Amino acid sequence: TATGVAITGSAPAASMDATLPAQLPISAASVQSTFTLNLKEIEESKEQVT
Amino acid sequence: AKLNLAVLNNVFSELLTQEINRSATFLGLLSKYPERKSNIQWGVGMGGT
Repeated sequence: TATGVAITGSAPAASMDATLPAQLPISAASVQSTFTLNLKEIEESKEQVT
Repeated sequence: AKLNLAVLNNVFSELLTQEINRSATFLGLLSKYPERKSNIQWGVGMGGT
């Protein structure tokens, strides 16, 4: 703050700016996917498909 | 949901099996001849004396 006081007066009260936190968590969830392929499927689709 | 369930293709193999019976035995030993005429004529001799 910056207020008005007379020249033969006193000094005004205290004042100081402030900082704040933000904290944005990364600990909880995750994006995933699966395949589930057999072992006969990956053999008879190697001598057939073009 | 298979990713190549409709692109896989059906291919045969070189295994033709001869099943029908088309043989020719008696034709195979008759000692063939090329007769270019209308009719074959020969002589048959009976008795009589």
